[PDB]
Amino acid sequence: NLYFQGERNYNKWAESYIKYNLSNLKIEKEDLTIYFDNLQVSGNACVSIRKGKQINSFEYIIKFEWLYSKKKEGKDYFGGSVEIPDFSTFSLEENDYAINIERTDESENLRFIYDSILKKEGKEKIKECLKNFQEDLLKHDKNESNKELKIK
Amino acid sequence: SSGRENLYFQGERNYNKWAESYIKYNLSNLKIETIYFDNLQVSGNACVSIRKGKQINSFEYIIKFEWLYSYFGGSVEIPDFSTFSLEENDYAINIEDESENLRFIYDSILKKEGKEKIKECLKNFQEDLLKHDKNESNKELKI
Repeated sequence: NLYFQGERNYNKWAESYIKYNLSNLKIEKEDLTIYFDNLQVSGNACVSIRKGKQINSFEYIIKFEWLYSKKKEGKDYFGGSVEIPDFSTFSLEENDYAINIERTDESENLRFIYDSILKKEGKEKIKECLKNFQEDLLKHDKNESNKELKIK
Repeated sequence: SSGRENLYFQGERNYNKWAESYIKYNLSNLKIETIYFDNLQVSGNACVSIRKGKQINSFEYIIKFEWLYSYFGGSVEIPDFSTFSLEENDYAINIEDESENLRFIYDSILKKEGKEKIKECLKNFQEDLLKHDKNESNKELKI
């Protein structure tokens, strides 16, 4: 009945958005670039219209990997995993969701990268990357409205 | 029915003038060669909407006219020219006259060839309605 009442499922769009944004996110330092790959995005996204207003609900687990380039030396390395277990309408509003970052091994190089860049700035930049999700979801929803009711 | 449709629905476009003019113009210009058609009355409604991502149409018409051979020959009615009539072109046409002249022509021409020609004339009505509505939208795209 929700579909007949105008709710639309945007899981494919949301998966694509989250993948695109994080796979293009680069954290640029003096001698290092942090980047991301291998994005699993699992969950749901939908919007309906109630009395002229968009009502949205989304929730995602985003699990991916982080890597780094020794910028001045032209070598890329695997770093570890990143898990955002609860990226949702509720957790986005307060921008307070967890980002759990792990290192692939116990080496000194990765500890330095994690401590110096990832644990604070890296998390900050990931959140900045994702912060417009709800606004972009709503714009996507508007074009679905166009597709169904305005395009001949 | 949904909040989405209530906000964004662009309305039920009415094409009464276009539909009446199309039926009238096409039937008035139809000859069987000589049998002609005159005195056209076209009564009804036609509409096109965009819903569910597609053009949706409906129409419902009575069409009345007279036929002449050249002399007044009589009258014709198409009682129900409607939305799904042109899928199979299997709507009724009533053709009506007591002389032997009018009888033979009715039996030898109007009954089969007359009705086939009338139906052929009108068979593209729905397709042409949809194309008219599309070009009515197109009108706004280069302005």
